Amino acid sequence: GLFGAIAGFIENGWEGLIDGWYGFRHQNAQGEGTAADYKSTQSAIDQITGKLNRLIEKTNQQFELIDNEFNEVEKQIGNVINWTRDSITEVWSYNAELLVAMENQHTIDLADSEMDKLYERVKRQLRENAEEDGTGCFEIFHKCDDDCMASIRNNTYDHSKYREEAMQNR
Amino acid sequence: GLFGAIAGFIENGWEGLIDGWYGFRHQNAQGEGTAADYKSTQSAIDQITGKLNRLIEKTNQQFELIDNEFNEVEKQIGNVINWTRDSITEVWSYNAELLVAMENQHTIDLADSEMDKLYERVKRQLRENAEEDGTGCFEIFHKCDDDCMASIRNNTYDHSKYREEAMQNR
Amino acid sequence: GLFGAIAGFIENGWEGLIDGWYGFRHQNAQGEGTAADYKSTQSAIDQITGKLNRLIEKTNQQFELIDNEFNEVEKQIGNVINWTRDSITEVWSYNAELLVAMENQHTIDLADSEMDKLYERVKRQLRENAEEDGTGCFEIFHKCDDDCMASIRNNTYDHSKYREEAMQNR
Amino acid sequence: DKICLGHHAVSNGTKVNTLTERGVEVVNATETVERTNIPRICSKGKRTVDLGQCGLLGTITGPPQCDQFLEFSADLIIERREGSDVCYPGKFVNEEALRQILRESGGIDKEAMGFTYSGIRTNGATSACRRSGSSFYAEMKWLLSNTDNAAFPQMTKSYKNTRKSPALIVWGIHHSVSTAEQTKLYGSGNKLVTVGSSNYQQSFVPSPGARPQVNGLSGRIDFHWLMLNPNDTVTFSFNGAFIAPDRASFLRGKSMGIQSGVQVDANCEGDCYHSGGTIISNLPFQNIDSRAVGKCPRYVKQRSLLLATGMKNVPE
Amino acid sequence: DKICLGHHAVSNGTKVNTLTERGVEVVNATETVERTNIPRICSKGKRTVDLGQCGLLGTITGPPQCDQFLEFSADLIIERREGSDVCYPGKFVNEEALRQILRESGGIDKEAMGFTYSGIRTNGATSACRRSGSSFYAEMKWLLSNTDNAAFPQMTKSYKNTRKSPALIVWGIHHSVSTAEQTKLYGSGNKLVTVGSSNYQQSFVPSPGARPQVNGLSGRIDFHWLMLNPNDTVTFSFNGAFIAPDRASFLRGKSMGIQSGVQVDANCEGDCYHSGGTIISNLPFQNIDSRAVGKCPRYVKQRSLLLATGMKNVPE
Amino acid sequence: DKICLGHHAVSNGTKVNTLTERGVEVVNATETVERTNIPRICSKGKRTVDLGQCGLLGTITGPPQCDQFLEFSADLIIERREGSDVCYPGKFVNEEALRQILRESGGIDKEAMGFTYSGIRTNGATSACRRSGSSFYAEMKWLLSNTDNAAFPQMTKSYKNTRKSPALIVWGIHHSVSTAEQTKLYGSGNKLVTVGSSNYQQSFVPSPGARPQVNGLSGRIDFHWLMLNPNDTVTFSFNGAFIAPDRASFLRGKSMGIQSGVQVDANCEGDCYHSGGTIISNLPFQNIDSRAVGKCPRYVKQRSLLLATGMKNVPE
Ligand SMILES: CC(=O)N[C@@H]1[C@@H](O)[C@H](O[C@@H]2O[C@H](CO)[C@H](O)[C@H](O[C@]3(C(=O)O)C[C@H](O)[C@@H](NC(C)=O)[C@H]([C@H](O)[C@H](O)CO)O3)[C@H]2O)[C@@H](CO)O[C@H]1O
Ligand SMILES: CC(=O)N[C@@H]1[C@@H](O)[C@H](O[C@@H]2O[C@H](CO)[C@H](O)[C@H](O[C@]3(C(=O)O)C[C@H](O)[C@@H](NC(C)=O)[C@H]([C@H](O)[C@H](O)CO)O3)[C@H]2O)[C@@H](CO)O[C@H]1O
Ligand SMILES: CC(=O)N[C@@H]1[C@@H](O)[C@H](O[C@@H]2O[C@H](CO)[C@H](O)[C@H](O[C@]3(C(=O)O)C[C@H](O)[C@@H](NC(C)=O)[C@H]([C@H](O)[C@H](O)CO)O3)[C@H]2O)[C@@H](CO)O[C@H]1O
Ligand SMILES: *[C@@H]1O[C@H](CO)[C@@H](O[C@@H]2O[C@H](CO)[C@@H](O)[C@H](O)[C@H]2NC(C)=O)[C@H](O)[C@H]1NC(C)=O
Ligand SMILES: *[C@@H]1O[C@H](CO)[C@@H](O[C@@H]2O[C@H](CO)[C@@H](O)[C@H](O)[C@H]2NC(C)=O)[C@H](O)[C@H]1NC(C)=O
Ligand SMILES: *[C@@H]1O[C@H](CO)[C@@H](O[C@@H]2O[C@H](CO)[C@@H](O)[C@H](O)[C@H]2NC(C)=O)[C@H](O)[C@H]1NC(C)=O
Ligand SMILES: *[C@@H]1O[C@H](CO)[C@@H](O)[C@H](O)[C@H]1NC(C)=O
Ligand SMILES: *[C@@H]1O[C@H](CO)[C@@H](O)[C@H](O)[C@H]1NC(C)=O
Ligand SMILES: *[C@@H]1O[C@H](CO)[C@@H](O)[C@H](O)[C@H]1NC(C)=O
Ligand SMILES: *[C@@H]1O[C@H](CO)[C@@H](O)[C@H](O)[C@H]1NC(C)=O
Ligand SMILES: *[C@@H]1O[C@H](CO)[C@@H](O)[C@H](O)[C@H]1NC(C)=O
Ligand SMILES: *[C@@H]1O[C@H](CO)[C@@H](O)[C@H](O)[C@H]1NC(C)=O
Ligand SMILES: *[C@@H]1O[C@H](CO)[C@@H](O)[C@H](O)[C@H]1NC(C)=O
Ligand SMILES: *[C@@H]1O[C@H](CO)[C@@H](O)[C@H](O)[C@H]1NC(C)=O
Ligand SMILES: *[C@@H]1O[C@H](CO)[C@@H](O)[C@H](O)[C@H]1NC(C)=O
Repeated sequence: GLFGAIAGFIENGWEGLIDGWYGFRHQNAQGEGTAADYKSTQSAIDQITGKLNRLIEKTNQQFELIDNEFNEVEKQIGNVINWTRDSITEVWSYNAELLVAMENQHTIDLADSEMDKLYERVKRQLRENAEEDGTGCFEIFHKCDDDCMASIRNNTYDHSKYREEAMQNR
Repeated sequence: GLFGAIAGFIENGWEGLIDGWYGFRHQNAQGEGTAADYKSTQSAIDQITGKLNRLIEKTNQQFELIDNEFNEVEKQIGNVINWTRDSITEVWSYNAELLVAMENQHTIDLADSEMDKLYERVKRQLRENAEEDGTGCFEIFHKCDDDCMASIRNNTYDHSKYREEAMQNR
Repeated sequence: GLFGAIAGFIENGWEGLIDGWYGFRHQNAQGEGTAADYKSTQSAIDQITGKLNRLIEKTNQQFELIDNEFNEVEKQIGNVINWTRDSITEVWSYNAELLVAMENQHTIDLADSEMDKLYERVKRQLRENAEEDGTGCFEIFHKCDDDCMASIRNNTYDHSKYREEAMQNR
Repeated sequence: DKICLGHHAVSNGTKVNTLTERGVEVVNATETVERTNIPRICSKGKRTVDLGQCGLLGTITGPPQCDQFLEFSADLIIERREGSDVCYPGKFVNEEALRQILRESGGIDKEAMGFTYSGIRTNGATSACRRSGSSFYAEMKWLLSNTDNAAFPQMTKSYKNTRKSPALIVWGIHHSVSTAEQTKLYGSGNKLVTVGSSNYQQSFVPSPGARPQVNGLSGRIDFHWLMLNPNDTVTFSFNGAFIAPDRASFLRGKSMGIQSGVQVDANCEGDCYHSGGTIISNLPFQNIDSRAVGKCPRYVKQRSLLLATGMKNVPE
Repeated sequence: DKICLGHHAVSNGTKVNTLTERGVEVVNATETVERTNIPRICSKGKRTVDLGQCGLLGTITGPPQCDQFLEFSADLIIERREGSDVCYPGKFVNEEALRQILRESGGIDKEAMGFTYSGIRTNGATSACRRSGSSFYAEMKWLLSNTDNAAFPQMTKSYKNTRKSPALIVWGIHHSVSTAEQTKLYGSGNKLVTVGSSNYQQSFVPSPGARPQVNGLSGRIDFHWLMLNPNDTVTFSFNGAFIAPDRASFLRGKSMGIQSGVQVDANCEGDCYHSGGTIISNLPFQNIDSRAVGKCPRYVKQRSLLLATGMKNVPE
Repeated sequence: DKICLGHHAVSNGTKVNTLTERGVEVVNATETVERTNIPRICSKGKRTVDLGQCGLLGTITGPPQCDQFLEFSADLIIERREGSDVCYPGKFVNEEALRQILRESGGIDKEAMGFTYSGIRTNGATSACRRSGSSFYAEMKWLLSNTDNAAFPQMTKSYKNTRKSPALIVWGIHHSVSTAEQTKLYGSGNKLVTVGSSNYQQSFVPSPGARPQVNGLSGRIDFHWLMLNPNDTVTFSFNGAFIAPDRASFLRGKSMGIQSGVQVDANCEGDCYHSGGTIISNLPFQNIDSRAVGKCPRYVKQRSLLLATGMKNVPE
């Protein structure tokens, strides 16, 4: 991926995370839990479904017959038709192959992006309270009960509340 | 956006910023001001105009008439022509729809990128003098008169000059 | 580039680096050396060759003659053929121009990405031992012999080993 | 002491292709090329005419198997393999152009030409065209000389299209088994048939001789046609070997025409048809039949092109 | 105490479509589909021939309304609805192929065939072709028998194209109101006209009869043509019903041909034309007319496709 | 004290185009439009027939220069400029359709029609068709009247295709130098030739007259054709001016046909051909010839489109 998170500095995904696309597995004095980030998850889903709508939006054009499956048309004009149709088939086969490859690349990078967006947000919440691991993990110096970790998930975590103690715990 | 800045961790844009695309609104003992970053602004503009040139670069091919609006051509050959033309119309209508969507996505992400580029540059100027807010703001521990803030905008800000004092002000 | 590294906060490339695409030039008490990062280099190369394979994957369709270079075909049907062929030529000329431009943009950004990925990895190894320069350089407070620098390149550098001393050297 | 971030994954991922890779595994994908056919003509809500044994062109001239189709009306027109345009062995000049016209006519409405004859027989028939006894094409009249070997009076007949849209006009040239048999019907000497519309000129000289037996008969009839515009007049100058139009046809509106060998079905609705059935799909592309007509996904050579609807899968 | 970073925004944003969204608001956008027509043929700097009442094919044979167009020269050729290829009612075999040829000829230059006649009348005329009195096609000659009902001598006339490019050759077959009137002009018995170029063979037998009245007249003339290559000879074997070419035409170079009903204008320049006017645009696409010719944006079904020229708009 | 990160660069970068720029320098690039031609027909591993002086259609009728090609067999068929379909001056009706058929036939296999004649001469010949002395088309027979000026008996000959695939049938109409010379060969009065297959009807009346001298001769022969389906019968009713088919042709399988003026070469292999040679390339596109046939890169107007295979170059 372009943003270096998925299949990147995050070594692998979680099969236990069935609740969303992106989430947190915490660890503390009270033990391990897990959850899902709705906001991030929904932003990928809504973008992805936006692509789908776009490619299912096909009010098509009418085409009629110009040849005859029961009573072959005159041969000259038959070969011109077949040449044209085969040329159009080639264009569309190319177009479809390119569209999906082009789209699939973006999808993969787009999901990679959203993970990185969530990551950096969190980093931005814990100003000098936590430090970076590198596996996709924030080691917290001050302690955090299940109330703390839920405060981070809710965007309510206050860095100034636990500042001095974590700072010194360095 | 792919880079998570515009409509991202920056909550919204500035309508007061009429001088460029990206800029700074400072705050200090001397009050609030605002400005524009030319370098970043120009790099987006030049890229965007590069796209436009690319799509206005159209020395076109000649096509002549193959049917007749006043004296309808023989019907068989008329229907082959119309089928071909309609097939070509379909290809181009697809091509144009895809081109603009594909291009528009990139544009939006490209502008998002440049904002992030400017952001990280600034962070890189203030090594341990400032810390990250998260709204797209750098809180400075040492004080900064209008002379200081202009030094940052000019790429002349020296971190070592105000190091020890900001460091301790932590 | 989209990620702001190449032709970005890294002022220019190294002509002396003939061993890979991305690498390190260190400096210490023992003098300057240089090397190449294989992992990062290979990930760009493998992606790039993936594109090439994709565009050399062309089991093509058969087309026959529908006109005659020695004995011109009847004129009406000749002009329909020529109009069709010219229309198809236009589509493909557009397709090829767009494909390469579209692909070339991605390539450039993709290489920019990988550099940024390597950069941030390193930052993540040196947790408070080093600080960011801004030119694409990490200034190390604790000292590093050629054994140290090779440990970073091998992913074996231990931050906790040199923590307290670099921390205080701030 | 810590809070890790991660993303979901699955034991079973779906492989897809990108710009850079082939077979990269993603969380979930969905097909973009339609392969599913309904093996029926899905005709719900459409005025449908299944021609069966009637040939589309036979609706204009009217051999017995088209008696129930002489003034039909349709949004959708279905031609069958078994369909036949003729009873007395014959062929249409420009057959396929006229088919394409009739396929999108919305059907036809007939109007009497008002031709009236004096000096010739007009009730000619044959065993090939059975309406409980020998007969002929319903919309046509087989013109003759009153008695065997008798002369044919040089004849000038005209029709003015007085209506607002163009009239499809059709006449037939007869080709008898002998040079002797053309003389019996219409007298000796070489006969001439010609046609003159304000934007049309052509001429027709008969060509007797011995063809092979079709429907038991060895003669042939050539059918011909032109569209006659509003306030224009068509003139028929002739001296024999001519099969005369009795009614002129007019086109009702719009329709679509297809060729098939599957059953009709008013329970399913579709707008993309081929001979094997109906393509009901919202997918942008199809790999079923490149000659499908109506409003269809674009045909593509590829059997499948999978579009990622989820992030990359990274298990273990 | 702080320095914030941000980006610009606007009260009024322009909505656009992306791969992912419909109607995402951006700072500024610009149209890519051209809708603006100039309702005139923009002809600045081009040798233009507006045929008016002359029909393009009529420049080859020369009815009175084409007298001023017999040797024209052009970069741009404009056909009008009112244009007419004939004075004496007639029709061109392969009309449209010959038009396509003349449209891109760059105009024409005529050269005397040098045919010379002995034993027949060559000054035939009609009231349909008015040059202050009855007349005929300027480039042609109506061949007859010296006196009424007289025979026609079987005739062999030839032209060798001695020039470097191929010669457009045109001859006309006459179709008289009666079988009686073909005998008056050219004597009784069935006449034959044939044509033999080194890469061409065809035959023409006349077809008298009663057509409807056009320009007051009920006869017709069939015009025909072939391109005769350098150092090749065309031979005309005939016995009547033949309208003789007097001059052969040669193509001058290059041009473009269009059909229109709007005025010419030397004040504006354009290279994309349609019947309603001129498309002057640098936009890659157009939604004005899918049959526009010249050098044009590609026609597309969409009325508008907006291309973002600015970042996403995020106000408030 | 420090560890810097960087990327490679080169003194000599290759310029390329992007969505945003023109001529941005990258580390390395590779071409995507093929310009290299091999100036030979690369025929390795293919059954190849180089027609040389034989014209493709001449393989069906068999003039002397096609004597060695009457039953050929091929995967690849090469037509030469010098090739000629006829010895006695003539022309094929629908020449190009029949060529397209023969180009992809895989070659031909002939079978005796089994026509047998009584009352006419069948050994007609000419100096144009030289097999050490005057001769005629190998697969045909020139039908006559036994003695000079003698009558022609009205004749009914038939062939039933008893094989599993359709038979290509060809017959020729003769056009003599005079009206006098058509009477010599086949007696006076106007002769008729007609043809009747279960899906085909057409008629042929000869057209004598004076054509120009080709191969020294001023007469012409019209060749004609139809594909006769399994268990269908073709009937030839005639009274003169007819050139009779002796053998019927059958198509062997599949092939490809091209036109060229370069040498054959069994050392190189290719699947994309044009008249100037062979395009051997894995590149997706080509700028060599837009009429190249076989399996080829797509033709494009651009001479070169460079694809970046390396990062942006940033020296100094
Ligand atoms: C099959 C066989 O044993 N012998 C054929 C024989 O068919 C054929 O004569 C024809 O016989 C058929 C029946 O098989 C018809 O009865 C034909 O008669 C009619 C017809 O039905 O078409 C009668 C009709 O009244 C005639 N009408 C007019 C207007 O003339 C037509 C018509 O003349 C012809 O169809 C036109 O050629 O014929 C009858 O001709 C003979 C004749 O070649 O050949 C035997 O070998
Ligand atoms: C309209 C009407 O009241 N009665 C028609 C009548 O038009 C028509 O006779 C024709 O009358 C027109 C005038 O309307 C012409 O005068 C025709 O004469 C000419 C002609 O001008 O074309 C004279 C000319 O010299 C003749 N030239 C030659 C070379 O023969 C031609 C020529 O013969 C014919 O055009 C070819 O058919 O005719 C005159 O024929 C009659 C005839 O059907 O019918 C009335 O009802
Ligand atoms: C060239 C010249 O000096 N004078 C021509 C002269 O060519 C031409 O007569 C023809 O002369 C050529 C030789 O140049 C042939 O010998 C023609 O004779 C044959 C032929 O070879 O084709 C003989 C053959 O046996 C005839 N066969 C049959 C079945 O009839 C054919 C055949 O009749 C004709 O090809 C059909 O028209 O001719 C010989 O005709 C004369 C005739 O116009 O003109 C001189 O000026
Ligand atoms: C044009 O292509 C069509 C197929 O798209 C050819 O028709 C098929 O021919 C094959 C073998 O000749 C048959 O098995 C099929 O029954 C045909 N299919 C259909 C749908 O018609 C056709 O022969 C080609 N036309 C010409 C003139 O070569
Ligand atoms: C091919 O399409 C053209 C339009 O692109 C048809 O021509 C139009 O026909 C409609 C109704 O029949 C008229 O209202 C217009 O005046 C026509 N427009 C033009 C530009 O010619 C045409 O009929 C079609 N051809 C065939 C053979 O069906
Ligand atoms: C269709 O286009 C072809 C070229 O693609 C034209 O053929 C060329 O004509 C030019 C000048 O007329 C000659 O110099 C070349 O020798 C021709 N090339 C080939 C490959 O044939 C052709 O004239 C066009 N057809 C019509 C009917 O205008
Ligand atoms: C799931 O895995 C099974 C392995 O038995 C395989 O057959 C199937 O195709 C897979 N399907 C998907 C959608 O991953
Ligand atoms: C995966 O995609 C399918 C279509 O291929 C879709 O119907 C479904 O919503 C998705 N399934 C899951 C389990 O996400
Ligand atoms: C046909 O003529 C009548 C007058 O009899 C008139 O009402 C109508 O407008 C004409 N139509 C056309 C198309 O000229
Ligand atoms: C600007 O806003 C007005 C609202 O009155 C709207 O009518 C107009 O279309 C808008 N135009 C643009 C370019 O945003
Ligand atoms: C916005 O785009 C228009 C074209 O749609 C362009 O002419 C103009 O430069 C732009 N206007 C502003 C105010 O940026
Ligand atoms: C035509 O013949 C003349 C000799 O009379 C010669 O100059 C010229 O090359 C010939 N042209 C062609 C195309 O054969
Ligand atoms: C390398 O540089 C030389 C300058 O002399 C130039 O001619 C050549 O085209 C360049 N080639 C590449 C591939 O950079
Ligand atoms: C650069 O690209 C060429 C093709 O243009 C390729 O053959 C080669 O591997 C590359 N050369 C170098 C020195 O990387
Ligand atoms: C042709 O007829 C024979 C019987 O003589 C039979 O074997 C074969 O099936 C028939 N073929 C066709 C295509 O009708």
